[PDB]
Amino acid sequence: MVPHTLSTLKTADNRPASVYLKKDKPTLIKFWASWCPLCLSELGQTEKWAQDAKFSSANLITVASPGFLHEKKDGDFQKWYAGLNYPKLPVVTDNGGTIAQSLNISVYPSWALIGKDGDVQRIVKGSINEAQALALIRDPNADL
Amino acid sequence: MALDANDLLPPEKAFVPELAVADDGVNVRFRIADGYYMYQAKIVGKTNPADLLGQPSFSKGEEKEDEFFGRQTVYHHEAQVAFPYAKAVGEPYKLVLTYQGSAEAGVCYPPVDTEFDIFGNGTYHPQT
Repeated sequence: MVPHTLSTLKTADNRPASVYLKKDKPTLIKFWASWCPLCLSELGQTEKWAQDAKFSSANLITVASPGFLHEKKDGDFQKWYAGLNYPKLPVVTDNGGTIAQSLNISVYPSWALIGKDGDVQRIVKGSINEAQALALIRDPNADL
Repeated sequence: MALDANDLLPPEKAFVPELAVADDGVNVRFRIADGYYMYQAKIVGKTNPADLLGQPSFSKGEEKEDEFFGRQTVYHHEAQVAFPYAKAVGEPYKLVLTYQGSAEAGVCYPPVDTEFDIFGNGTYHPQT
């Protein structure tokens, strides 16, 4: 696998993704677009949901690939967030799309569920919901 | 083929890019699935050897109200953009296309950009 590479993923804060990739806890990688109307509104929701006591059971993070999918190139994306709101958004910078390409991310949002062992257990293209989240807590095979 | 509508199908197959190369210019007609919509203000399309293109001639669709963009022209199924050359030379040209839009189901896909090399073939499709 690529554990070393996954640990090289630096956030827009310049901090390693290790801050949310330890303690043998499941990780939830959510991809988003910078200049998108739907993603803009969802940004506030991401923080609100990430602060939920129930959602605090998984490491929910927001990853974007600078320069990938015609998004903001490296050096511009991190600068964009620097002028944005919410000083508590776990935005990770995936240079080149090391994660996006490996999961064939062609549409946002993308919900990548990483197991407690540091492996991709589930991958959903689209939007999730509370009922679906509860289903995932019951059975990780309950896709869609 | 059996649907091509709603959010049940991923963007990779929800778009049918029909490339029509003519003698006057290049006309790109990508069929959008019934449920997805692209922003004409974010659609990137240009083809030329050394930047010898006049301007991207869009067909113009309908105006869509928005909360952030206010209101812009969008394509929900109809999409045709003609690229007229400003120089009449039999030289090879590159085609830069970028598909940016969203789905009525609340899905926001990134601007998947695909560059094609026009060497002479008539029809062209992305090698994904």
